Amino acid sequence: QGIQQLLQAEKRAAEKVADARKRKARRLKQAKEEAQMEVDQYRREREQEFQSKQ
Amino acid sequence: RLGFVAGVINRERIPTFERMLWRVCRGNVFLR
Amino acid sequence: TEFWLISAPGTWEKLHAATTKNNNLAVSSKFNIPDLKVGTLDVLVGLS
Amino acid sequence: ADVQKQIKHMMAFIEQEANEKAEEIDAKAEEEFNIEKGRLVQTQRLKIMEYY
Amino acid sequence: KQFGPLVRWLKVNFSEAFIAWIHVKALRVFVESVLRYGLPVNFQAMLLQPNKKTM
Repeated sequence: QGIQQLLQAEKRAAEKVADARKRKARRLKQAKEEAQMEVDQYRREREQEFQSKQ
Repeated sequence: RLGFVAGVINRERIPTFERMLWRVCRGNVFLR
Repeated sequence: TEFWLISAPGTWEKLHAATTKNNNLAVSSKFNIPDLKVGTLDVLVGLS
Repeated sequence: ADVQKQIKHMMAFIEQEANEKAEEIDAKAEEEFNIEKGRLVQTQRLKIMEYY
Repeated sequence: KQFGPLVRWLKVNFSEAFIAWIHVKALRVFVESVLRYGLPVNFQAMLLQPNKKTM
């Protein structure tokens, strides 16, 4: 009567440690494609210094 | 995450088994 | 000289003052302790 | 009565482990955030420096 | 010459040693009070004071 209560709270914790996987990895796919803003940024800084030399 | 082990013990030692288990584990255990 | 050291959780922090009502036994001062970080079970028992 | 106390102390423990071990991953989700962004900006900048 | 430096070495160290001896008791009473008793957030803390020949 308590063992069915025992594992289902632990089974809730299995989704809570899965929430750590769906937050860190979601941050990681975000961070890798936020580094493509670095691509669009410095190409502007390129054409700033490649027009005064052109 | 984990937490299973089961086995066999004689019936004549079960009362002193659960009392010694309650003492050295300091609570936090479930025995049925 | 000996000393004694007992904690009694279960207000309940007025019930230790009811143990100060046992004036024949001890004086029963507080010794307040600040909170420490929790966040473990396994190496916590191994710590003891 | 006593065994219901021993359960609920452990139910506090298993959710405390779930709250803590997610938090070290949450600390890993921030510490690996600032060093992978700082690295991939550099490897982008090293490529454009050769193109510079 | 060394007697003065000896007693001032004992007085600063054993005072630090005895303070460390109390601090390991505060750690040891912090543990096992969350095991024998519950942990909603924190155990209800109190301590005591000595007794002779009514112990």
